[PDB]
Amino acid sequence: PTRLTKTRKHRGNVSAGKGRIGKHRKHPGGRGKAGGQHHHRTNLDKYHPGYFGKVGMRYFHKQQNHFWRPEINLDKLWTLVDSEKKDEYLSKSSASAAPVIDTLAHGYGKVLGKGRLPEVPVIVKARFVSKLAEEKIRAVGGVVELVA
Amino acid sequence: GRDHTSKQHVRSGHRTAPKSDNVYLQLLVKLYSFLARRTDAPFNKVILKSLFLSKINRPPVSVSRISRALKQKGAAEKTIVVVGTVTDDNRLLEFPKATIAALRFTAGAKDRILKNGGEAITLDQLALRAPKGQNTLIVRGPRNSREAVRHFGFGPHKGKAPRILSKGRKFERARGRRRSRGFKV
Amino acid sequence: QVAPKWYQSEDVPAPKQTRKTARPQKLRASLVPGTVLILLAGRFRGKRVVYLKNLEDNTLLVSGPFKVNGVPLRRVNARYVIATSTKVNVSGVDVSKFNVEYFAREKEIKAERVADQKSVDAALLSEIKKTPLLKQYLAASFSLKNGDRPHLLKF
RNA sequence: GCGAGAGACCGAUAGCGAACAAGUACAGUGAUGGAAAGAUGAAAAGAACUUUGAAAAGAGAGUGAAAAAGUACGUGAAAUUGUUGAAAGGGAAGGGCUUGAGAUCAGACUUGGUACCGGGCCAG
RNA sequence: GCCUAGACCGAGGACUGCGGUUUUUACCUAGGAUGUUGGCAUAAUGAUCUUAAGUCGCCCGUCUUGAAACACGGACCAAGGAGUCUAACGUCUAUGCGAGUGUUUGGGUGUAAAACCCGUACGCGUAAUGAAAGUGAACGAAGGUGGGGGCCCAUUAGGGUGCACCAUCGACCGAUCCUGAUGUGUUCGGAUGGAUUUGAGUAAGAGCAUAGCUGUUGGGACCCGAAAGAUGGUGAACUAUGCCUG
RNA sequence: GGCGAAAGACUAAUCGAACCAUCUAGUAGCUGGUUCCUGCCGAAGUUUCCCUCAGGAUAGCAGAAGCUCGUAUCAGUUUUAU
RNA sequence: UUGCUUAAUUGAACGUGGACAAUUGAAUGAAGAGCUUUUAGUGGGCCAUUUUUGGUAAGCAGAACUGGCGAUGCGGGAUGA
RNA sequence: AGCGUGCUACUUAUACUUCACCGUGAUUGCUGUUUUGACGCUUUCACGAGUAGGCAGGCGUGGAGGUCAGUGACGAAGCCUUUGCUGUAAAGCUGGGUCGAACGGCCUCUAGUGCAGAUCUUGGUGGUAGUAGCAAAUAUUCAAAUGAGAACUUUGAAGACUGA
Ligand SMILES: CN[C@@H]1[C@@H](O)[C@@H](O[C@@H]2[C@@H](O)[C@H](O[C@H]3O[C@H]([C@@H](C)O)[C@@H](O)[C@H](O)[C@H]3N)[C@@H](N)C[C@H]2N)OC[C@]1(C)O
Ligand SMILES: CN[C@@H]1[C@@H](O)[C@@H](O[C@@H]2[C@@H](O)[C@H](O[C@H]3O[C@H]([C@@H](C)O)[C@@H](O)[C@H](O)[C@H]3N)[C@@H](N)C[C@H]2N)OC[C@]1(C)O
Ligand SMILES: CN[C@@H]1[C@@H](O)[C@@H](O[C@@H]2[C@@H](O)[C@H](O[C@H]3O[C@H]([C@@H](C)O)[C@@H](O)[C@H](O)[C@H]3N)[C@@H](N)C[C@H]2N)OC[C@]1(C)O
Ligand SMILES: CN[C@@H]1[C@@H](O)[C@@H](O[C@@H]2[C@@H](O)[C@H](O[C@H]3O[C@H]([C@@H](C)O)[C@@H](O)[C@H](O)[C@H]3N)[C@@H](N)C[C@H]2N)OC[C@]1(C)O
Ligand SMILES: CN[C@@H]1[C@@H](O)[C@@H](O[C@@H]2[C@@H](O)[C@H](O[C@H]3O[C@H]([C@@H](C)O)[C@@H](O)[C@H](O)[C@H]3N)[C@@H](N)C[C@H]2N)OC[C@]1(C)O
Repeated sequence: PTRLTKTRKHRGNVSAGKGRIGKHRKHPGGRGKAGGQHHHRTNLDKYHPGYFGKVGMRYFHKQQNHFWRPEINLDKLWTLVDSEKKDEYLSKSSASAAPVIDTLAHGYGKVLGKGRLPEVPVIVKARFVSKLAEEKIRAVGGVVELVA
Repeated sequence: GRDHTSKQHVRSGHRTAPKSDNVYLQLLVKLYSFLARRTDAPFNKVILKSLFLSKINRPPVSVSRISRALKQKGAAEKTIVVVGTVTDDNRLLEFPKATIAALRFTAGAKDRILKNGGEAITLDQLALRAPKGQNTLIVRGPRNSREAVRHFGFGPHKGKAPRILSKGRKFERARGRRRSRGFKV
Repeated sequence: QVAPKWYQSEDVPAPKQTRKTARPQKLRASLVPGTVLILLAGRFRGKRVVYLKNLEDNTLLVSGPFKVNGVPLRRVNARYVIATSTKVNVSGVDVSKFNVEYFAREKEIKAERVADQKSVDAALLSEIKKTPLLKQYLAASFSLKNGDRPHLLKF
C-alpha cells in the first residue's frame, strides 16, 4: 500500500532521495542491456560470465517429449508400494512372492541408484536403469524387468 | 566534546523478540523468558533466543536427522528439542521410540513418531517435564542448504552459482566460462 | 482523546523519613543583651533601641524605651538590625516573663502590655541616665549622610 | 449501435471538450481549432403603499424561519480596499533573546470540612 | 586543625544500606529540605498579544570548491501541481503446508462478479553433468583431523556426547586424459586400475504458495522541456511567373 | 513541390523547404522543479574498464537486517629482538 | 603412519601415549569478538603546515603525508568557507 | 593607550566541573504479589554537530470493512477571531461570532494523500497611478428652441474649409 512507501517519507525533501548532484535523469547508461561489451563489461564479466558467444550445436525443431525420462532413486522406490500394505510387504516378501513396482505407471523413466534398499526382494519394472541401481536391486534378491 | 572510540547509539544487532505476531508464540516466549530469568540453566536461555529466530534461521529438522542424533553414544533416551518444524523422511528404514519436542510436526512426521511408540510434545510440555532442559538434545537444521545461499559471494574463480532464469547451453556458458571462447573464470 | 486506564492510580505516597533535625541558631557575637541597636526596616526604621533578651523563636526583644523613643517592647529580627558598640547594663531589668507566647496575637492595648512597658522603662531609665548624652542619642533617628560609607564606618 | 444492472471511481480548475440553448459562442480563405458558464427560498410570498430624486436609486414600510437569502441572490476564505478604535514612526521593514509599560487570560479558601480545623499562593 | 563572608540548587518520596554516637533493639549531620513566621486570595503571582529599550540577526530556493551576491526563479493570493501502475525478477520478513506445494484454465454451488466446494493435468521443487551420443551420486556407524552451543558424568578443574556453522585430508556422480579383463557382427565392448585436471553436483532432502518494504529491467515510467524525422490532408483572397478579357 | 530579370527571394504578418491533423506524453548522458514532523546513523569527488572526459559499470566510503558466540585474540600506539 | 625422502634404522609432514597450569612466557587499551546478506548517495573538489615539479610569477598549473572546509554552528582574528 | 620584557589581578564560549529535565544506547530486578499493560513496570551508567543519503517512530487528507445502539435543525460541515488548553513538533481540543445538513473517535483497509518556488497551470488582485497620456488632417462664435441637465442636439445669424 502507498501509505507504507518511502515516497510518503520523502515529501518535503527536495530531491526525493535521488541526490542534488546526480539528479535522477532519464536513461544514463542506456536502456536495457546496452553497452554489455563497452561500459557494462565490468558488470557482465563479473556476475554473468559466459554471456557472449556460441557454444555447442543447434537442434532444429526440438521436441522435448522425446527426452521425457523422470528419475527415481532407490532410496525413494518403496514410496510407490501401496501405503496400506507396505509394512506387510516388508515382512512377508520372499523369492517366490515379491512386490512388483511399476515405475513407469507411476510416471518415471529411469531408476537411479542413490541410497539403500530394504533388505527385501522386489521386482522393479522400468524403461531404463543405471548399472548400480540394478546391482543393488539384485543384491537384496530382486530383479529389474525392462518395459517399453 | 568527546573523541569517541566507538560508534555511538549502536543497537545490539540481535533480535530481542519474535518479529511474529502469533499470540501463542508470544505465550511460549513469556514462559521461556520467565524460565531464562529465574532458573540459570543455559538450555532455557538458548531456547529463548531460538524462539526469536526467523523462518530461514529455523530450517526444518527431518526425522532421519533426529534418528542419527538418537544413535549418538548415550543419547538413545534424551529428549530431542527442535525450535521449528519436524518433517517426515521417506528415505528412512526405521525410526525408534523417542520423545521429540518441537514447535510443529508435519502429519507424516507425527504419524511416524507415534507409530513407533514415541511421544510428540510441544515446548510448554517440555518446560513442565524438564524445567532446566535435563536430558535434552537440541537439534538444528542445515542453514546453508538454502537455494539462495548458492548465489552468495559470486565472483571470478569463486565457484558459486550464477543468478539465472533459464538453464541450457545458450545461457551463460560461452566467453568467460571456456578457454575456447576467450578465457575462463 | 486517550481514556484513563486501570493501572493509573490516584494513590498519594507518603513522604520518606526526612533527616533534618533542626539545631539552635548561633547569633552574631556583637549581639549581647544591653547592646544599643539600629532598626534598619519596618515602621521604626532608623530608631535606636535597647536589646534586652533573645527569644526562642530566633527574634530579639527590644525596647525604646517607649518613653524616650516611642517604640515599645516588641520583637525584631537580628538580620534587620545593626548592633553598635554602645551598651547599657541590663542586669537590673527583669525580662523573665517575655517569650513567644507573650506576643501571641489577640487601637487598644492590653493593660498587661502597658504595665510591662512602664516597669521596663523604669529600670532602663535608671540605667540609661548614668551615661551622659545616652538618652538624647537614643531619642534621635539614625540616617546615612553624604560621604558615609558603611563598609568603612564603625557602629 | 440498441437495452439493462452495477462500482472501496470523479464531484463543477475534478469527471468526457461539454452536469447548462456544447462540438455551442467565437477564430481561421481552408484543412481545422474550440471555450467560459451548476445551487434565492418550502413557497415568488420577486418587496403593495408613502416619501426624496430627472432617473438609476435611496429612506421608510412590507414578505419570509432568515433579506447576516433581494434574481449583483447557499455558505462567502485569501490577495487587495474603505471606515472606525488603539499604537508606533530622524535614509526600509520584518526576527530571536530579555525585561518594563499597556491590554487580555488564568488560578484553591479546595466539590474545603465541621466560630474552629485545615489547606492554597507570594515572601522573611 | 580552628574561626569567619557570600551565591546557586532541594532531584527522590513508607521501611530496607553503610557508618557513627553510644548515655539504648536507641538516637544521628549517616542511601537527595525541612522548621517557623508574616502577607495575599476584590489579589502579591504566571502566560500570551502590542509596543519601547539593550544586544545580536544579509533573501529564500538552486547549481556550485565557494552565494547576501553585480549568478538564475520568485509582484501578490487562492485552487491545481511531480517516484505511479503493470509484466518478470534479487535480498529480507510474516503466514500456511511440507518431499512436497499451488482450489479460482475449468467444473460444482450460490443469499449470484462474493462466499463455499472439486479434481485431471500443469508449473516449480525432489539430480546432476556433458556440445552431444550419453552416463548418473554410501569402502566406512554417510569417513578421518582440529574447533564448536547445549546436554550427560564429576568433584575448581576434568571426562564423555557433540546439531548448526567453520578450517582441513579423503570417499561418491557427470565432463576430460591414461589403462585396457572375460569376450567379439574383428571392431565393437569397457571389467580393472591411475591422473598438480574440470562441474552452477553427492555425502539423512527444503521447497511451493500468498502478502509487505526496499532494489532491478521493459513500459509515457518522478513532472514539464528540443532542434528534428514520418503519414495523410489544406492553401496562389498576400505574393512570384505564364495565359485570357477589360 | 511551385515560381524566381537570381535576393535563397516569394509561395495568405509563416520560407536555407508553407500551413493543418496525426504518429506523439517522439528521445534528451542536458536545464528547472520535486509537497508533513521528530529521532538515530551518516558519506564522496578516489581505484579499474568504457568513442570514456557534463555520463555509466566496478571497488571504496554509508545505512538496514541481522546471525554465531561471550573475553576468544585484537589495535592508525609503545617496549624488546631482528 | 606413508606409495614421498635417505646408503640407512636418515628425514619430511601429520599423529597416539606422558609431562610441564594461572607470570600460558613484554607494555597500554578493548560500549566484546567473529560472520553474512542487501541496498543509497558519490565518482567536478577545495584550503593550510611541511616535502615537491613546471612557470618571471600568480588568489597559476601538477604530485606526497596529515589536518580541515565542503557537510559546521559556537568564542576569538573589526569584517572573512 | 607605542616597541622589548617580567609580574599581579581581572573579563568571558554552545568547551570543562556539579546538579535538573528530554531523548538514544546499554543495564538491574520484577509470577504462592502476575495486579486486566511483561510491547509493561523498575535500577543504574554513558552518550546527543551534520549536507547527499539510509532507517525508525509519529502527525495530517479522500474513500472502504468493523465498532462507539457516537455528535447534530435545541444547529452538522465550512468560515472569522490577543477565549484559552495540550504536544519538542507535524498537529489536536476548546470559548465567542457567522452559518444551515450532515459529520466524527477508536480498530483496521486503501490511495489520484500534505507545496513557496518549477520564466509552473487556471482564476483573481495590487504597487506603478489618478500616472503615461487623450497634441497630424487651418476654426470656431452669438442667440433661440428642446431638455432635470447643452462646448458637443436642432433652428437662425456668422466666420471658415474641401475648391470639379
Ligand atoms: C446572472 N449572472 C450569471 C450568474 O447566474 C452566475 O451564477 C453565479 C453562480 O454560479 C454562483 O453559484 C455557484 O455556487 C457554488 C459556490 C462557489 O457558490 C459554485 O461551485 C457553483 O459553480 C455555482 N452554482 C453564485 N454564488 C453567484 C452567481 N452569480 O453564472 C454566470 C453569470 C453570467 O454571472
Ligand atoms: C576413482 N577414479 C575415477 C577414474 O578411475 C575414472 O574412472 C573410469 C571411468 O571414468 C570410466 O567411465 C567412463 O567411460 C565409460 C565408457 C568407457 O563406457 C562411460 O560409460 C562413463 O560414463 C565414463 N565416466 C570407466 N569405464 C572406468 C573407470 N576407471 O573416473 C574418474 C575418477 C572418479 O577419478
Ligand atoms: C582424480 N584425482 C583426485 C582429485 O581430482 C581430487 O578429487 C576431486 C575432488 O577434490 C573434488 O571435490 C572438491 O570439490 C567439491 C565440490 C565440487 O563440491 C567439494 O564438495 C569437495 O569438498 C572438494 N574436495 C571433486 N568434485 C572431484 C574430484 N575429482 O582429489 C584427489 C585425487 C584423488 O587425486
Ligand atoms: C557428518 N557427515 C558429513 C556430511 O554431513 C557432509 O558434510 C557436509 C560438508 O561436506 C560440506 O562441506 C564441504 O563442501 C564445502 C562447499 C562449500 O564446497 C567445502 O568448502 C568444504 O571444504 C567441504 N568439506 C558442508 N558445506 C555441509 C556438510 N553437511 O559430508 C561430510 C560428512 C563428514 O560425511
Ligand atoms: C628543522 N626542520 C624544520 C621542520 O621541523 C619544520 O619546521 C616547522 C616550521 O616550519 C613551523 O612553521 C611553519 O608554520 C607556522 C605556523 C603556521 O604553524 C608558520 O607561521 C611558519 O611561517 C611556517 N614556516 C614551526 N611552527 C614548527 C617547526 N617544527 O619545517 C621547516 C624545517 C626547516 O624543515
